[PDB]
Amino acid sequence: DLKSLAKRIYEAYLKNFNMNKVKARVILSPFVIHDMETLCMAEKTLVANKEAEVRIFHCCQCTSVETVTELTEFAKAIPGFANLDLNDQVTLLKYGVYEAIFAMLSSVMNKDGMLVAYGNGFITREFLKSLRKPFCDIMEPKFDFAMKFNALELDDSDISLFVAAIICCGDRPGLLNVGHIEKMQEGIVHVLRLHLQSNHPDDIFLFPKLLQKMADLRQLVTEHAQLVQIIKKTESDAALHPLLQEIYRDM
Amino acid sequence: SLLKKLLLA
Ligand SMILES: CCOCCc1cc(C(=O)O)c2c(C(CC)CC)nn(-c3ccc(F)cc3)c2n1
Repeated sequence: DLKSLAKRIYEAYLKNFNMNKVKARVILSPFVIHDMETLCMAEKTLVANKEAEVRIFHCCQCTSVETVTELTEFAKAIPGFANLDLNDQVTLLKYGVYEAIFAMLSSVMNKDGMLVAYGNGFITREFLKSLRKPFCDIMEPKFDFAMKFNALELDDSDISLFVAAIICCGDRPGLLNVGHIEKMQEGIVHVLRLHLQSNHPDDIFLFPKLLQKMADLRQLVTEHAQLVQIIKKTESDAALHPLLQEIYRDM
Repeated sequence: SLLKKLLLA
């Protein structure tokens, strides 16, 4: 039922994600990692051999695995997601999680850097660029997306519905019940429209802005998968997590 | 698949 959809999705978002925008802004207002020296100091405390870029790569992909698991439980709480055939549930998650990951990642980013290690570290934007290629080519487009996404000044209530709409996308390749998933998205999107009307009355054009952000994220992920394959084939020590290689396979 | 394993929790 759509009368409680917005609250239900927001509650599921607060329930399932270890980090959100309210929690992140409080912290951002944390050990600062800005060079090889502070990276090693941070790793001495927050990590239980390999090249510095491969170590960050592993900490990054381990974070994504955790976010994928949180997103999986979040989707389970979206009304109607569990009723879909299990193969449709896998497809929606497969193509949706990284659009959602980079959307939510904006919440822990500012112009100078981003929070890492469950809010305990803050790595600078310049240090990531100072790394060697191709590892220094990864985070730049995400910071750029996050900068324009953060300018919309969404809160966690807006973001929860946005992520739900990302997951329940009837456009994904290989979906079985397209017509029903499309109806699920229509309801989520309609609830999002109504919520943006009440929560952001100063911007009566915020909803088309968010529609474009969904398209921008699909392009950001497709280009990102290209880098995942560059690393999988040409970086020996940069082993891929089984869950992530499952997600990126044939996508 | 692991994604199936996550969804059958
Ligand atoms: C907040 C933690 O997540 C950040 C966001 C993030 C996500 C991913 C991801 O596709 O899952 C990722 C990767 C993949 C390969 C391209 C691993 C599968 N590599 N990097 C990455 C590595 C080294 C850097 F110096 C910077 C970023 C990444 N970063």
